[PDB]
Amino acid sequence: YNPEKKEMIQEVIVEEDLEPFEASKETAEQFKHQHGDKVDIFEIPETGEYSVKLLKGATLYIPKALRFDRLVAGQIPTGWNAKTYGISDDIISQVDP
Amino acid sequence: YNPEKKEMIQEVIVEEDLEPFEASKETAEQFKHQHGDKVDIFEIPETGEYSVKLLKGATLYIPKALRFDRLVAGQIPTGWNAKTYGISDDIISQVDP
Amino acid sequence: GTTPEKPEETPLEELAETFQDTFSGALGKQSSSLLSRLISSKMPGGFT
Amino acid sequence: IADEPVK
Ligand code: NA
Ligand code: NA
Ligand code: NA
Ligand code: NA
Repeated sequence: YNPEKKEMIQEVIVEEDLEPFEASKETAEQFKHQHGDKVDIFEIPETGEYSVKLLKGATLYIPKALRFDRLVAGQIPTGWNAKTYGISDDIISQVDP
Repeated sequence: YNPEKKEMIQEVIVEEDLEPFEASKETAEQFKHQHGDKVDIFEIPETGEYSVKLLKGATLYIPKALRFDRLVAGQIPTGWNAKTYGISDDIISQVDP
Repeated sequence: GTTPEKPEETPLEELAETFQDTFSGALGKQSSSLLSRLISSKMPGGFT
Repeated sequence: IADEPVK
C-alpha cells in the first residue's frame, strides 16, 4: 500500500479490435462467456492453446492511480514478526494479521 | 448477481502499443501516474482533453466469466420492498439492505 | 479420475502406485489449469 | 534426447 499511489481501474469501451493474444482453452472460454459477440476465440491447431481477439465494443479495465492525502498512521514498530514471539509459519500464512 | 456468469478480471501484459483514446486531463494524469514509461499522454491543443496511448509492457485487466455451481438460495419473497412497510426512500438509499 | 477407498490415510508413495496402474502419463485437467495460471500470471508479456 | 511421460 502506498497512499501516494492508490491503484484503481477504470472501465473503458474498446474503440478498435485489439491484437489477438494466446491463452488456455479454459481461459479463452471464460473470456468468450463474459464478452459473447465482442470476443472471438479460435483453437490454434498445433499448440492446442487458443487465440483471443477482443473486438470493438468490448469493455476493458485500465489501471490508473490516485494520490491520497492520509500519508501517516500509528504503525506497529517496523520489524515486528509473529515468528520472534514463537508463532509457526503455518499459523502466520493461515490467519489474518 | 448471476451465479452462472460470475464477472472476474484477469491481468494481461499488453503485447503491442494500443490505439490512443481521449480522456480528461485529470484522468490522463491518473493513467500516467500508474503506468509511468508504459503510457504516453498528450494535450489535444483544440479540445484541452488528452490522448492516452497505453504502450507495450503496460498491464490491462480483461473481464472474464466463471460458471459457479451454487444456483439456489433461500431468498426473501420477490417483490419485498422496505417502501411497502413505510420506510422512506432516503433511508433505503443510505443504509445496507 | 478415480481414487482408492480412503486416500487421506494412504501414504503418498502408495497412492502414486495405484494411480500409476491406470495413468496414461498425460497431464489431466487440474495440472493443466495450474500450469496455464503459472505462465499467464508469472511469465513476462508475450512469454506463452 | 529420450522422452519419458511424467510419473
Ligand atoms: Na484470522
Ligand atoms: Na451463489
Ligand atoms: Na445504499
Ligand atoms: Na446499514
